[PDB]
Amino acid sequence: GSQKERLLDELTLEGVARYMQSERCRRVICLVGAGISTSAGIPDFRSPSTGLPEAIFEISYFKKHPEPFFALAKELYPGQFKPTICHYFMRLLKDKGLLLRCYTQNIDTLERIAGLEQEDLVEAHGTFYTSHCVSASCRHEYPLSWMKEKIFSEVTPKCEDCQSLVKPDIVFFGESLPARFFSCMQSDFLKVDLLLVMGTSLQVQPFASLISKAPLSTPRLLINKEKAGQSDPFLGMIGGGMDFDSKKAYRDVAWLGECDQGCLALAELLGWKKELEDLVRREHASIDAQ
Amino acid sequence: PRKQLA
Ligand SMILES: CCCCCCCCCCCCCCO[C@@H]1O[C@H](COP(=O)(O)OP(=O)(O)OC[C@H]2O[C@@H](n3cnc4c(N)ncnc43)[C@H](O)[C@@H]2O)[C@@H](O)[C@H]1O
Ligand SMILES: NC(=O)c1cccnc1
Ligand SMILES: [Zn+2]
Repeated sequence: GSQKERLLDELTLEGVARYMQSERCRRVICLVGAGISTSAGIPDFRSPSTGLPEAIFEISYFKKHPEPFFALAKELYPGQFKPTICHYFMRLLKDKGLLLRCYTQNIDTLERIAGLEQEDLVEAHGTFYTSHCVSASCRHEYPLSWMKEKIFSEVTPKCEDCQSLVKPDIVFFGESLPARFFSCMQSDFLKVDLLLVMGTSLQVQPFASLISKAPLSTPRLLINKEKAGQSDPFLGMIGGGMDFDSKKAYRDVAWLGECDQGCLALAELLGWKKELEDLVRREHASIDAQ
Repeated sequence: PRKQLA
């Protein structure tokens, strides 16, 4: 396309809602991060309050000393896995046939617990759901029960076949992202009709650059405590950054607050509020009843 | 590229 037309009747949630119910909006891509799992009690470490250098998350420091990470994963391992309204909102996109993909930075598996399938989902920074023996000639797969027993056991996970470290299938800082990230990205962004960016300040690459892969005509909604993805005034000096505010704004909308309240309010414009109220209440209760 | 703060 490469031509910057305005398909949104206005730059609001209401504008996006009408667009979302137009015949033109059929393929929706969500980009999510830690902001959508904070109300589940998983902290984000770039939040000023309740946030944590980043050696723990770096791969070189993991290799030498794997123990710091595992001792923390324990601290942070949640008692219950209860997806949020923001997640169940993405489940509604799926069921209603709008969800092309959810591209997530989180490793918490909550997208899957809300009922997104592998096909719907790009765990760009991997996940805890499965773990693998790091030994190249082994690569034995272990599930979260096992990995959790080790973590909560406070025993460093060792492969039962070769005794090499068993690492959670998460991508560390310094590591390459999974290959499907790029194969999906190259296909998905050709025919996306709406970009739904939720609970990420977009300060991790290459993830952050996904917004620029969107055609210049795709509307982009941000749901977040603060604005993000605007081009830096100095690095811009050396494309497709967010524009909520300039006079050349035409497709970017910021809804600032909690993702659970934004997704709730967006559902209300769409006439989904009840479904979403039922779903969350029923899935939570189902989880409460394990 | 590779996961990194930027
Ligand atoms: C399974 C349990 C076992 C135990 C696992 C725990 C240890 C994990 C090991 C390392 C994790 C893996 C390492 C890979 O790094 C990834 O980098 C991603 C960056 O994600 P991102 O979201 O960009 O990070 P952050 O900088 O914190 O920004 C957050 C934005 O949300 C806003 N906000 C805050 N609150 C709300 C809210 N309520 N509503 C809406 N917005 C909100 C903030 O203000 C800001 O705008 C990560 O997902 C990460 O997996
Ligand atoms: N899984 C998550 O919600 C998350 C939050 C912060 C960092 N890593 C993962
Ligand atoms: Zn092994």
